[PDB]
Amino acid sequence: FNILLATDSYKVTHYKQYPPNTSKVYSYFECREKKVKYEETVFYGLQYILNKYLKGKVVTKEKIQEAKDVYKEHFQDDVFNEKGWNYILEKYDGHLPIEIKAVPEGFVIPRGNVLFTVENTDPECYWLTNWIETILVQSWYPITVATNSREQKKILAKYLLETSGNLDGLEYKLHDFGYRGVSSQETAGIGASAHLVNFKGTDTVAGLALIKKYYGTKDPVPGYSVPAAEHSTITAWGKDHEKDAFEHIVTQFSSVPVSVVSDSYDIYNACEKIWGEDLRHLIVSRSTQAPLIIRPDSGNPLDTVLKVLEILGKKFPVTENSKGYKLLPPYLRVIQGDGVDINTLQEIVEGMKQKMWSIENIAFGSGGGLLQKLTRDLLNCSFKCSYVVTNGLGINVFKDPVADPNKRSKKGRLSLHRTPAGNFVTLEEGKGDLEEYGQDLLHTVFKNGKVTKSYSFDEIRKNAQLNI
Amino acid sequence: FNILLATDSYKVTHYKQYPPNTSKVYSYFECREKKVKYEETVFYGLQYILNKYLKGKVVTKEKIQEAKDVYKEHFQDDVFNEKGWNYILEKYDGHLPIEIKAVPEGFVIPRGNVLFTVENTDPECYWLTNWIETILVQSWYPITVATNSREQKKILAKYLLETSGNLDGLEYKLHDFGYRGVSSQETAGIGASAHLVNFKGTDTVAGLALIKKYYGTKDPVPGYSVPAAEHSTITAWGKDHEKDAFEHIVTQFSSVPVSVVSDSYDIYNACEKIWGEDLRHLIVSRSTQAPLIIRPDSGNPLDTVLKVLEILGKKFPVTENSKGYKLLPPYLRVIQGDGVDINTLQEIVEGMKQKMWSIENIAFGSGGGLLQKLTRDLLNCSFKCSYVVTNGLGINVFKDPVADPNKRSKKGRLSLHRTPAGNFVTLEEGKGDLEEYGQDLLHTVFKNGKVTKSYSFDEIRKNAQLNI
Ligand SMILES: O=C(O)c1ccc[n+]([C@@H]2O[C@H](COP(=O)([O-])O)[C@@H](O)[C@H]2O)c1
Ligand SMILES: O=C(O)c1ccc[n+]([C@@H]2O[C@H](COP(=O)([O-])O)[C@@H](O)[C@H]2O)c1
Ligand SMILES: [Cl-]
Ligand SMILES: [Cl-]
Repeated sequence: FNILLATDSYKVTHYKQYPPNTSKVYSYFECREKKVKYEETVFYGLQYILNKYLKGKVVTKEKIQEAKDVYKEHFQDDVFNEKGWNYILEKYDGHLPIEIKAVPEGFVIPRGNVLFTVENTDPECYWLTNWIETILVQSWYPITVATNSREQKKILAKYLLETSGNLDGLEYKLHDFGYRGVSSQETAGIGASAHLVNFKGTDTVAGLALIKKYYGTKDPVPGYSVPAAEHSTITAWGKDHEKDAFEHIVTQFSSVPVSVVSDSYDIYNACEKIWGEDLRHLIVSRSTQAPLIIRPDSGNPLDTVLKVLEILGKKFPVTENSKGYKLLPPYLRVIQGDGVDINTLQEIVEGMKQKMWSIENIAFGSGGGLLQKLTRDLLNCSFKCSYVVTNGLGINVFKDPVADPNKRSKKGRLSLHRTPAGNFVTLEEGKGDLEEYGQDLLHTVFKNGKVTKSYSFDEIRKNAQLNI
Repeated sequence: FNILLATDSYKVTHYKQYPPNTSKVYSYFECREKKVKYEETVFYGLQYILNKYLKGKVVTKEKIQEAKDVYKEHFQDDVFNEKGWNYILEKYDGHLPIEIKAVPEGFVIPRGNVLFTVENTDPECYWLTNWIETILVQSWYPITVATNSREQKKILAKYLLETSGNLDGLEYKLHDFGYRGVSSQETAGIGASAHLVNFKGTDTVAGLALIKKYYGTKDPVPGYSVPAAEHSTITAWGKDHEKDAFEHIVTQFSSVPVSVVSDSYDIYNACEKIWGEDLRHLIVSRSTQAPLIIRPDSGNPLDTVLKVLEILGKKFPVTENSKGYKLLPPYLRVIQGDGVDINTLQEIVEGMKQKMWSIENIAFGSGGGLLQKLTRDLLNCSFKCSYVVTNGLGINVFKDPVADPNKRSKKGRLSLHRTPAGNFVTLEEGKGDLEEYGQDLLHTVFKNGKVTKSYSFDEIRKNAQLNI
């Protein structure tokens, strides 16, 4: 990895564009307001970026020469700031003279607030603040995964509490199926780690090693899975032998939970005749700690869940819980793992509630909806210069495009505070210095090539908890 | 990287679910037909995956032990196939006994056709075929980027040819702005490389080194950029000094093209009064090889482009080209880099055509729309087992879910052929062996830990050309 080649091309040319006599460039990141509405965001992911990409000796003579050679051909011109990068090499042994202050990871902050700020610590490196905008703005992705996952946890929490009276099992109710559906191995790990801020069930193994290496947990692992079938392990038996596949798999996994995809040919037949009759004797014998989890994987998601439950409720003994909602026997559950995103999740649990089914009966799996079907504009994650020093005077700078007030940016030196009512406010124009609003909640997390404050994954999970 | 830890968790448990005495599992990848329709796909990106993740000694003693320890805790049980992985280590020095056949990279193939196949070459490793599904299915991402980019090139080619009579400059008409808007550094490189299959303009630097390392070009680099401003380099001068910023930047870059974002405060004032009056003498003096490129970045994309052009056409000498379309002087161009995706791209060029503006006048930048706002379900990229051998007998296998005939999969051993009319057909059930359709177009690209056939980036670009 070469940080000199990890920026937007045009940023290579910006050192010639700032005002002369500029000694400081100060920039901030927010999830900009736009006036499920995503009113508050989980701040998560910067610590990964700091350690993987920004800390330590990130400049070498070889990296300078490599960048110089690439850019000469890429621009067909000599515009690369070799002098400025060699300065950092010789002066700071290749450590970035940058200070980053950030809200603690896991903090849940309303839209439109400063979440981190970046500035250069040496006047010669005024150009460096926005060089690393591109790498830092990629924090949008773990922020947005963690936020969208938590918003799904809010939906699940509400309907589970309403239909059952408690939140038992909530942390396993949204399973990460997204490994194949994301754009890269690296995205898999980052996105899966952001989901585990809120939940404990994952098949995206990549997230485990990321958390261990960059954040840490008291527990051996941050997330868990169960054995489960795929269409290959069912269909390989032949169409006429689906029952034999089911019987073999539940017997191989007789003492742990086992998920069995049941829609290879006819999900409703599988539920009513194969599970509900031919193999019923292998299901009602199972432990409460080792249920069969029937997995549909096609059709209209709500219609299929509802029909599957109706089928199973006629072949297995249903109870009515203390809230009036129907409950399958404890050895039998369902996981809907197709078509799940935050919108269909809500439709399904509302539809179950209207048909008097407890959310205890169901868990969800989500892949592309959870980790890939997300963009930087969902929360308007954005990085802008708000303050410069030129000729020794600080000036508050901003954009304010005539045709879109939503893209107006903040002015001056910024700080994040609690309000008297316990909410959040970002103070602009250095007004945090007046000390009317208590302590700035941004802390220095990076300075001159060293990570200066770190959070464990356990702390992040605590910070990101739901009120309830 | 540890490929033992680079699969969906549940696949760790599948070796215990296949039929006993299974010696062969054979699977295939397609962009499934679903009933911009995306009727044909660019096959690109498998060679990256083969070289970075699958080739060579990918199993070691340490990797087996690492995976054993992680899965013990992740499943809270001993289901990991330590013996099977030890077999590969001991028998093949950690090389995967897998054979992959694939259509040549860059090939443009209609939906619903086999693009690559995977099978084990040792009967003990029947479970390995679908272990590596997860990593191989991530090829959906370079396929989809390349396809969606090529579809945008088709739109630009149509309207450029109608409004100018040629395709001059086509390969620079859609510039990759997506580095900050993707989910990771790895995704940035893969996605930018996929865009460079069709175009030459990019600010996602990460794409260059990926191509150099994994594909290769005769030219020094596969893509190019120009100097350009951002809001920080304009607003740092102060709101009242926007003119001074503009003058400085165009004078710093007097003899190469320079793009200057012009909407910090009022795009229309910047065009009409700052560029169109105050600084006009610095624009009309510029060379045809070094235009000013004015960049709006906010507002309704079509409305803003049309109003910017109308303004500029009243302040600068417009000609009428041989097709009857209006054309700015050669020292002045526009780039629309906000809100561009395949849908708005079409809207803008059609709206320009209706107002008699040549597409010569404009280029587009696209970031999230080009590299991030894409999912595996756009082309229904999918990997399924179609053939197994069990007790020495091959059987053709498939899924066929009752509620969604679109998820029906192909049966048996597959091959890809030219039809008598020169189209493509996928033959199922081993019928390619009949030789009624000539030779299979798939080539073995990986066998027993080695890449056996490969393509330069130059060949890929040739294969992906538009008909025109
Ligand atoms: O069942 C599992 O343990 C499992 C783990 C990973 C993926 N899957 C399946 O993979 C598919 C991913 O699709 P998607 O659209 O959510 O990206 C979906 O059918 C899931 O049920 C299933
Ligand atoms: O002008 C450039 O060279 C340039 C290079 C990289 C990114 N950008 C800008 O960054 C923004 C990317 O936003 P998006 O939503 O397309 O991902 C958009 O306003 C672009 O104009 C601009
Ligand atoms: Cl599956
Ligand atoms: Cl910009």
